[PDB]
Formats: sequence, C-alpha cells, structure tokens
Amino acid sequence: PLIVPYNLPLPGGVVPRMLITILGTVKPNANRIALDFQRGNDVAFHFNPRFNENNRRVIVCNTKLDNNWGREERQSVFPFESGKPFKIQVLVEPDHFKVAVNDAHLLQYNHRVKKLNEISKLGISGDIDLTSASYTMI
Repeated sequence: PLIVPYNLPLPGGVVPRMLITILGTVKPNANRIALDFQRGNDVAFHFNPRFNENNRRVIVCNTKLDNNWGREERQSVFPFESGKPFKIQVLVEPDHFKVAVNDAHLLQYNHRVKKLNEISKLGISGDIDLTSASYTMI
C-alpha cells in the first residue's frame, strides 16, 4: 500500500500513448478523490469525484493556471462507490486525456495545457486506500 497523498513522477512529462493506471479502494465515508496532473504549480488536469455536493455525486474536471481555477467540466456519470475497489485508467491522446473507470469509458478532457512534456507529476489524494499507481506505453 501507498501513502496518500501520493506523488507519481512522470519522467519527461506526458506523451500520447502513455497509460496511467491507479488501483485503490474508496474509504467507506468518502467525500472526495482527486487526481492532479501538474506542470509546476499549474494543474493541467484535475479529476475530482465529489461524493456529496449538495447531495449529488458528480465528477468535476478543471485546470488551475497561476493559482486560478478555470471553467469546470462536469460529469454526472459516477462509477465510484464508497467502500469499493476501483481502477482508473488515464490514456493520454493527442488532443485529450481519456479516462476509463473499471474498464468503462468515463470522460475525455481536452488539453488546455499544451506543453505535454512539462506535465511531470501526478498527485493522487483524497478518501482512498491506494494500492498501485503506475504507467506504461501502449
């Protein structure tokens, strides 16, 4: 098991065909999970499941530039369940990050931060037990 929050270095940044795989279990009373692909202090892609946002479950995605959050992209399809094991796969494609959860396509997020090679770390945080975090080329 891995300590949360966990930093996964992405050597030389991301590139199309890189596949990041995160395995863990949602804690029983979870409130949030976050994945943050970073370019220094900037957050190129924030993927943020929220378990009780005004009694709704929603995934919020966004980018943080110069300490300011941008326009949120919201997904109501919510494949995470409190107490249960999950797999998140993030596939870097030329124009977007493509995300699958438990082998099912969830969402795509268009690149706002376009210097892919400078997105050099992934932060994994929130209400999870983290089992594995790795990457490969496909």
